[PDB]
Formats: sequence, C-alpha cells, structure tokens
Amino acid sequence: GWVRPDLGELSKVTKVKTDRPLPENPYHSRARPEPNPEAEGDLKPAKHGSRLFFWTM
Amino acid sequence: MLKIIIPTTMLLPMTWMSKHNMIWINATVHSLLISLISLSLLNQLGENSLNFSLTFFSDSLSAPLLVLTTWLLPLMLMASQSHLSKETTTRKKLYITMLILLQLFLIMTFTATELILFYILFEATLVPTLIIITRWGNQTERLNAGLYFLFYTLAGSLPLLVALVYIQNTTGSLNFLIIHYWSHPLSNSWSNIFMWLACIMAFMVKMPLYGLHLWLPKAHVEAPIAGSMVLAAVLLKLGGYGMMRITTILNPLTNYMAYPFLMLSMWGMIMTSSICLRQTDLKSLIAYSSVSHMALVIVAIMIQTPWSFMGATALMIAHGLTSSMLFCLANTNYERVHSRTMILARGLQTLLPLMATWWLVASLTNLALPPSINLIGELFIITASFSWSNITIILMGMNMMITALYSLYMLITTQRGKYTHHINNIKPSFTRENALMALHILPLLLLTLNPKMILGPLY
Ligand SMILES: CCCCCCCCCCCCCCCCC[C@@H](O)O[C@H](CO[C@H](O)CCCCCCCCCCCCCCC)COP(=O)(O)OCC[N+](C)(C)C
Ligand SMILES: CCCCCCCC/C=C\CCCCCCCC(=O)O[C@H](COC(=O)CCCCCCC/C=C/CCCCCCCC)COP(=O)(O)OCCN
Repeated sequence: GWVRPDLGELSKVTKVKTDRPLPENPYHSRARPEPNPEAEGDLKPAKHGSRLFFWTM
Repeated sequence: MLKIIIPTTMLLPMTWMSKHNMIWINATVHSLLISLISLSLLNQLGENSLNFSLTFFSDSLSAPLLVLTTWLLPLMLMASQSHLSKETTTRKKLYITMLILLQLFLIMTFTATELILFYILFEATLVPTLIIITRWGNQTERLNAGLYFLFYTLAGSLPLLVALVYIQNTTGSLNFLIIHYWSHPLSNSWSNIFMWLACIMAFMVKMPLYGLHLWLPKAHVEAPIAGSMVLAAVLLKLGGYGMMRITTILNPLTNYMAYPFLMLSMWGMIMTSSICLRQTDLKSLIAYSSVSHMALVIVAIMIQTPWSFMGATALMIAHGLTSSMLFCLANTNYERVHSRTMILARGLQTLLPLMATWWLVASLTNLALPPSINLIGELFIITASFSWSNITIILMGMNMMITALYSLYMLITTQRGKYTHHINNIKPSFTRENALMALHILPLLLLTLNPKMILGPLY
C-alpha cells in the first residue's frame, strides 16, 4: 500500500512534535556587556555660551 | 569703552564718503573730537580698574596709553598731508584708512580683558604698519625694512601664542582679573624656565631689547613720517604694557630669570647712546635714542618694584611725545633739502628761528631736564635700580652723560654754525609745521603740573 509522493511533496517544510526540550543557549553565548546609560533630561542652553577664549556668546 | 570705539570706526566711512578736497579737514576735526572724549578715561577709582564690561576694561596703566594714541592720530594727519599732496584721492583715503585701522587696533589691545584677545589685536597692528612702511616709504630699502620689522616680531610672538593656550589649558582662564586673583608661584624647573621665556620674548623684541633691536633703525628710518611717529610713540609701548601685565603669573622665577635681560639692557643702554655720537643720518640718531630709553624701561619692569613701575609708566608716555616731536622736526628739514644726512644743512637757526626754538625744547626734554616728566620717569627708575643694587648708579650715571652729549650734538650740528652756502631753497616755516610742534610740546609741559595722571596703577 505504498503510494509514491507526487512532484513537490518531499520538499515541503513540515511540522514535528517532539519531547526534546528546546535548547536555551545553543550558541553557548556569554553574557552581553551592559550598554551605555542613555540620554535623558531637558536641553538647557550651555552655561556662558561657547566659552571660546574671549567670546561671550 | 564702546563710546570711544564706535566713533573711531565711524571715522572710516566718514573719510570714504568725503569730498576729494576735505579729507584732511574732516579726519583732523573728528580725530581731535575723539581724543577729547577719550580724555574722560583718566578718572580712576583707586583700589581697582574700571571694568566696563566682560570684554573691555581701563586701568591707570591703560588710560595714559589710550589718550596718547588718540592724540597722536591728528598729529599724524597734520604731518602727512604735506608729502601726500601729489597722491590720488583714492590712495590718500587708503593711507588715512591705514592710520584709522591702526588706531582702532591699538585702543582695543590696551583694554582687552583677556590675553588671547590682547594677542590678536597686538598682532593685528602689524598689517597696517607694514603696509604704510612698504607702500609709502620713500626709499628702496623700505622693502627690506618691512621684512625685518615683520619677522623679528613674529619670531617672538608665536611662542607667546603657544604659551598662552597652554596656560589657559592648565589654569582654565586667561582673563586678567582671574589670572591675578588666582596667581600661584612658578616653580624652578626647565618647563617653567621655557614658559617664562615664551611669555617674555615677544614683549622683549617689541621694546626692543638690546641685541634684538636691529629691526628698529631700519623700520623707523625707512618709514614715512606718520609711520615713524606711530612706531616710536605707541608701538614700542606694546612691549612694556604687555610685560607689565604678564609678569604677574611669572613670580618668583623673575628673581633670577631677569639677570641676562638686565645685563643686556644696561650695557646696551650705554652702547646705543654711544652709537648716537657717531651717526651720519639724523633719523638713525633718533631711532637709537629710542632704543636707549626703552632699555631703561626694560630694567624698570624687570626689577618689579612699585617705584620702578611708576617710573616706567611715566617714561613710556614722555618718550612717546618727545620721540614723535623729534621725528617731525627732522622731517621738516628733510622736506626742505631732500636728504637725511645731518651735516648737509647747517646753521638753520639763522634761517628758521622759531623752528630752532622747537628744536631746543625737544632736545631739552630728550635729555630729561627737570622738572619734565622724562626726568620724573628716569629718576624713579634710577632710584628703584639703586635699591636693587647700589652699583647700577655707575651705569645710570654714564648713560645720563652720553644722552646729554648726543642730544646737544644734534642740536649744535643742525642749528648752529653757518648755513651751507649752496642750499637756497629753505623757505619760511609753515603754520602747519609750527602748530604740529606746539601740539607735541604743550601737552608734555602741561603733564608736569599733574604728574600722577601718567604715573600708573601703583601710584
Ligand atoms: C642677543 C640677545 C638674545 C636674547 C637673550 C636671551 C637670553 C636667554 C638666556 C636664559 C637665561 C638663563 C636660562 C636658565 C637659567 C639657568 C641656566 C643654567 O645654566 O643654570 C644652571 C643649570 O645647570 C646647567 O647649566 C644646565 C644648563 C646648561 C645647558 C644650556 C646651554 C647654555 C649654552 C649657551 C647657549 C646660548 C643660549 C641663547 C641662544 C641665542 C643652574 O643649575 P641647576 O640648579 O642645576 O638648574 C636649575 C634648573 N633646575 C632647577 C630645573 C634643575
Ligand atoms: C625674534 C627672536 C625671538 C626668539 C624667541 C625664542 C624664545 C621663545 C621662548 C621659548 C620658545 C618655546 C617655549 C615653549 C612654549 C611654552 C610651553 C610650555 O611651557 O610647556 C612646557 C614644555 O616646554 C618645552 O617643551 C620647551 C622646549 C623647547 C622646544 C623648542 C626649542 C626652541 C629653542 C629653545 C631656546 C630658545 C628660547 C630663547 C631664545 C630667545 C631668542 C634669542 C612644559 O609643558 P610639559 O610638556 O607638559 O612639561 C611638564 C609635563 N611633563
């Protein structure tokens, strides 16, 4: 009672039911380094302008 | 400080939009008016300088220098308009523009609050001066003179720029008030020794210090009359003013870093005064005399006492007036006979009596006759030097003698004896020349009555 698969069937992506638990860290990754903190707050004009040698703005 | 500055800038378009035959009249009138307004900076608080704003301030050191600048501009205009008569309208306006830009740069330099702005203006004064010398100079030698004036000055001033930006990186400021209040001693290290040299050598070459003085005879002799006037009266004083300001961050190193400069200045005082005794050119003689006087000022600034600073201020002002007067006096005769040689025209007192009186008075203030302010400054410096070491009197005493000698030598050679027989084109003195001499001389004599005004901050 064997029926030969038709053209295009053996190349389907199929689903598999398994009891094997999904591996958690298959890459064996280390802990990622912490990012830099972030930008926050309201923008206030620079104190005493640019402060280039003699410029007051 | 804005009230003095804007009108000076205004002078620029006022002369560019004036009729061709009214440029001298307009410039002279409004220059005199500006000088009058400036006269109001002489009111000084006492304990501290007048701080108009963050950018500008005036001192008792500063006030005399500004008044001299503003007063010198109209005199330069009076002295110039004779030899510039044949010039086109546009080139006359360009010449006046050069003089105005020079006045503007000078006023700002003296009143700038911080060193970087002072440096920029103190260096900006180079461009109009160079243009004046090389474009309106009479001789071929002017081009060489211009190069000497430029290169000697920049070779000193660029290390100063490096030192200043380094100092602001380490201290956080170049504002003169902060610089003064937060002053800390300079250790004795090679780094500090070279910082001292880089802070001092630009002002040394501006004075000029003996041995770095070779640019001055060239530049002062090859320049037109107004160029020479401003080079001797004001531009030499940039070195003294800058040194007096900068030596506040240099203690206690100055105690022994000053030795070679003191030796150079005293011996070169003697040297340049002796040189004046054998000089065939009359402008060359006045230039070397300026050198001798500025050597005295260098000594006064290096020994760092209140009496020496007072004497230095008084001598700077008095020299500025006297040297300009002497240059104008020489230029009148040059205009007559078209040669700078001193023995060409002789016995001029027989032909021009009032000009001989002007000659005598200028020669008397040059040798520091009491109670002129020339002698006030010289005497204060000599006393401070005596306190510094009693052996300085020998050098100081010798210098006084040689100065009297060459001053009266110049007077006797040009005014006395008999007139050269061949020269017959010596016309009577013009009202312009006599008024120029009087406007030099009257202010100097007036200053004797109120000595404290030119004394300075220490007073
Ligand atoms: C013509 C006009 C030109 C302008 C004039 C410029 C003048 C510049 C002269 C600088 C003045 C002195 C410079 C430094 C002060 C002392 C110099 C040194 O000789 O003193 C001894 C220094 O010892 C030795 O002499 C080392 C210096 C010798 C090497 C320098 C070569 C000098 C030869 C002259 C060359 C001319 C220079 C000018 C070029 C035109 C002191 O002993 P010491 O206590 O241990 O060192 C003090 C510094 N510490 C504290 C950091 C240790
Ligand atoms: C018209 C003729 C005028 C000639 C003037 C020439 C002399 C000018 C004065 C010296 C010029 C260079 C000085 C450098 C500017 C100052 C900067 C400074 O002070 O920094 C010093 C650095 O000092 C130096 O590096 C200077 C070394 C010299 C390098 C260039 C040599 C040029 C010739 C030197 C001798 C000539 C100076 C006197 C000559 C006068 C003219 C005859 C210390 O900083 P740090 O590196 O952080 O050190 C401590 C931390 N470790």
